[PDB]
Amino acid sequence: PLSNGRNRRTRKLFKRPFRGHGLSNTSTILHTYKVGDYVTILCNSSIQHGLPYKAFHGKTGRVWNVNPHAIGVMVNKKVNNRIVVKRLHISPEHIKPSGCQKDFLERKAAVAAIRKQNIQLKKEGKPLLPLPAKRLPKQPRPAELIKGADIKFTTVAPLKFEELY
Amino acid sequence: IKPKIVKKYTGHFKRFDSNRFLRVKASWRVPRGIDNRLRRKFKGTNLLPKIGYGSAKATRNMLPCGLYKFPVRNTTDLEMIMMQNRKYAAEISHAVSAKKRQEIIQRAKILNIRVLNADARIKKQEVAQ
Amino acid sequence: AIDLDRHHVRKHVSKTARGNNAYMKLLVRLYGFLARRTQSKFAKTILHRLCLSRVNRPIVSTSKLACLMKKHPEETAVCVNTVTYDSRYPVPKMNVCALKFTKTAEAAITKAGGKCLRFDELALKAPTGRKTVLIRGKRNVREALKHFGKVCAKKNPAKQYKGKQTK
Amino acid sequence: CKARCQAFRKEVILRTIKNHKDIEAAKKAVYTAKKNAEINGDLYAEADPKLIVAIRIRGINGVSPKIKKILKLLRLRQINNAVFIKANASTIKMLRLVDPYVTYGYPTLETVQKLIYKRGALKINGNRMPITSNCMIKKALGDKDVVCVDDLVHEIYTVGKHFKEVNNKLAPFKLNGAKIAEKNKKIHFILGGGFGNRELLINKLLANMI
Amino acid sequence: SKDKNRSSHNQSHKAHRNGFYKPKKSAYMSTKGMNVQVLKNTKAQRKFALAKKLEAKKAA
Amino acid sequence: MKEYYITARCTDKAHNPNEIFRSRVFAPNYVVAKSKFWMMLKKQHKVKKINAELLQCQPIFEKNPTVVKNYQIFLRYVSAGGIHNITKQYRDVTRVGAVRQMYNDLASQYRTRQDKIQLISITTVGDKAVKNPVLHQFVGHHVKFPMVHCKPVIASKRFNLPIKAGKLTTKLC
RNA sequence: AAAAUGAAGACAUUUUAACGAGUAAGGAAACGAAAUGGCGUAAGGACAACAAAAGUAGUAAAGAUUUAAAGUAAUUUAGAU
RNA sequence: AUAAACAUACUUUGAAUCGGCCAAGUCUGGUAAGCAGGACUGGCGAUGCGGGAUGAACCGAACGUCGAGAUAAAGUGCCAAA
RNA sequence: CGAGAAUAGAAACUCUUGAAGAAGUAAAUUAUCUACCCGUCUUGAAACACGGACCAAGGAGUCUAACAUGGAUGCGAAUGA
Repeated sequence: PLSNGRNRRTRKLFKRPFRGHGLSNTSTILHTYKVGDYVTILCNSSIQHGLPYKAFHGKTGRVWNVNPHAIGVMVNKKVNNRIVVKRLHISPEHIKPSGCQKDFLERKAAVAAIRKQNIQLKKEGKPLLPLPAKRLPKQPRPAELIKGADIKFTTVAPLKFEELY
Repeated sequence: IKPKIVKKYTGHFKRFDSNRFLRVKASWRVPRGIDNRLRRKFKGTNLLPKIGYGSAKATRNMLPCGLYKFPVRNTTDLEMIMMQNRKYAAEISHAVSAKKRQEIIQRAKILNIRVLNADARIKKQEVAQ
Repeated sequence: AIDLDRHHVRKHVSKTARGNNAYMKLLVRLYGFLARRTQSKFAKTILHRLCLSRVNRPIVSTSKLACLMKKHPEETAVCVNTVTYDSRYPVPKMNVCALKFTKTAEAAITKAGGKCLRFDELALKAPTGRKTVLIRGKRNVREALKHFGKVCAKKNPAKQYKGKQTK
Repeated sequence: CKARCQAFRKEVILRTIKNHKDIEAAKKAVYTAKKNAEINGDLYAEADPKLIVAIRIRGINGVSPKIKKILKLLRLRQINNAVFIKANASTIKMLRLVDPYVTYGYPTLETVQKLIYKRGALKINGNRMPITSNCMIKKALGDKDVVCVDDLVHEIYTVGKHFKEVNNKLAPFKLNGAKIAEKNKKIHFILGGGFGNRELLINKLLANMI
Repeated sequence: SKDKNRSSHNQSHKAHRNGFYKPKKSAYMSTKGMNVQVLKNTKAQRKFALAKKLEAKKAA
Repeated sequence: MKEYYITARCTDKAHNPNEIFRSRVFAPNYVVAKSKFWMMLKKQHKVKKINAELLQCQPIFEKNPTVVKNYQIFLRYVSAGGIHNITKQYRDVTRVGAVRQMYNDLASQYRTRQDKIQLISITTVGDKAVKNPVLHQFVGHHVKFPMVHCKPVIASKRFNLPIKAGKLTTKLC
């Protein structure tokens, strides 16, 4: 049975990382957040003012508004049988640049590079390059040959039981 | 031409506990008891009316003679099934007198319509005749 | 048995003219045959709207017909509902096909030089729909919609059914 | 009038030759490669299977909520129901989670043919209609370049480009009852049970079930 | 007469019958409590474009 | 019970793709043989099926299933107390035939089910290396015994009447 | 559920496909392709032999006891006393 | 990747209900309890059928009326089909 | 050898029983299998939980007034009077 305090059960959640006490980075306050970016709420206990609620720790959200000292973050919250939109204003000391779309962002660059070449080839007459192939799960491996000149054999059999004492 | 009239259950659906108690009649009533043996479909007593027992639509409400039933109260009632003498059959009502029954019977033979009460409310032509 | 998401219940779409109106049942039969044979989305749309309930068939005034057909002069507005008269603004010349015209609405359209057609006339002239503008009235202007919800709500409160000592 | 029926019949004949040529040529190449590895003293690794056939073994009562969803995504909604499943790192893990309720393996071409010919059906206008004509197959899968039943079989067996659209059209086959296991269906097939991956031994169970 | 205090039994099953109602797209597009200067810039431009568009409609 | 020859290789960072793991596994079918083979690799070389390719899983048959040989199965099984290494001698004409005898003997004398026994190796011993007291009496060339108390043999179930007429006798056989 | 037909046939139309356990509880009437289908008791307003004598009835009403028939059932129908 | 058009999103009005119990490759108090109380799931309640002789929960499997066939759990000396 | 295709090819039958009662249906009996007392509160009753000896007749969500939703109806910046 717990109490209904605001920061209950934060002996390990709100503890600082091992050898990670003191001041934070400088890039934390220098990072430029823009509306539409993806951020991660990470309550920094070293800054007790404006500390977000413990339920949003680790949640990924979208920046919806930028204010002179605080960054607006919009995350999804789960309620009895529905989902509601939570709008928060969080100082940069508690948010972090999310890397959720890191894989997606490089695929857009790969396609945009190919598409930029297809406008350098069609008008000049050269055949146009195709778009990169789509991602697929690990497919069944095909048949192949294994050379018998650089191969070696090791037999496998159950091991005789040897005591550890 | 006459099809095979098939009935999926030829018995009667008797009310539960009607055999044991006389205040409980035999007309069917679905048991709504929270602990009723029949309504929970126990082995041995799981016989309840269902729509699945219904007979074939082609051969429904059809008498064993192969025709349907069409009650008549006078001679003019027979004129409504003269075109369908091979599909219907006259059934004189239970209140029609003996004098009127002969007129219906005589006309039905003229119009080639079968009568299911052909020997009903007849006179005493069984003894001394 | 078989593991299903849900069991088959009746689909909640009306497919006939509600009530015993012998004339509305005829329009459903007329447009049920037109939609089936011609296979035109217009006849299907009219057939679908003819089977909506009265509360879902809101009225359209002559003011809304006038503004909707201002840039559509050689057209024929088609609205499956009663057409009422707006006494505050003038009625131009226009041909309107509708289920019913109010006495003051029909006089205003006729005097202005327009034509008041019923739905069996439109099916004779433009069955598939060729010079028609589909029009339906507003549904959210009902007084009942004000009181739907909880008035204690912080965002969109209801409208507090009046009663004993309502201040 | 109906001079196109003969023309349609010929196209089925021509396509059937192409389908059989593709399967036989691919089968022949494996045999030739295997011999040359034996002659040269090399080692040959057969290609991993691509097509998986799965059958629902357990009932519908007492299933975990996550396991219950996977069996719906594989269309194994009834006991004694068979479907074809593409083999990849996604569906292989999906089948492992639902292992106690399914048995699956790699089918042969004869197994695929008999399942479709005898138990096959299609979803047309939301109706589970059995296969009775090639015109019924041409109408359903005309845009997917499948006009004959032997084109339907070839796409399923070789896992063609349009496998997903073709496979989704087929309704899950309703199979009969057969001796599921040696001990019981409460253990893995490796232990002598009924469920799990049977590899190429699923054909023996399917034979008694089709 | 003691009773059972609380149980979560059959509560996730109840919640997934009519499942988690996601918010509509209109919920993410709200602009209440935004930056004051950013709001002023948007209102200033929207009034400039509206006046120009309404003037052209008035001329014809 | 059948014997299989299984080979595989591991293709990842930890293992070079030039080491071939061979085996001789006794399994009821070939699906179980691979299952036994993979667990041997997983518990001994950290090789998992998701990072390995099978090469050859071929059945192995007896060259001369007409010559009587004395076998010597070295095995380890798990009891209530701990794990033990046992050596058992069997007389049979096939390698797979002797293994089924070992499984049936282990499950009766030691009450040990099949999922406790691991077969390390099986070889063939001479006529004097047999140490089983019962089996040592049947290895000689001059062995004879009068098989007595024989139940009379029925040709087939066709003649197996439930009630018979006349007295019943055994046979000096 | 979807296709086809549709002023009147009839069985509440034809075809195809899937489906059919159940306490508390819900599914008022009407709605031609009908937004569940029906049985029973009494009373009120009409209809009931279409050629001007127009439902049954002293050639035996209602009721009662039984014998059979129709309906999955609620119940209905007819014979005999 | 897979599945999904009688899909999806709902709107309005409203009934009943908030005494629960059981299992466990789970936990806390207790010597322990067919004791008391919890996390996740599946069941009985609301549920018949085949098996465990008999059993609310166990195993198989959930039910319109039937005909024929392979099956499930589990059985094949007699009661008792093999 | 021969798929496509073109030309010619072809199926109308027996025996038994029945107004001396066929097929089916009903009642009574016998035989195998099968079947715990209904209603109720309860987590759980066939219960050593309560009401019930038997039968007939009577017997319990009705009326008035205010509000709201909803299905059919009339009129419509009017509607009712």
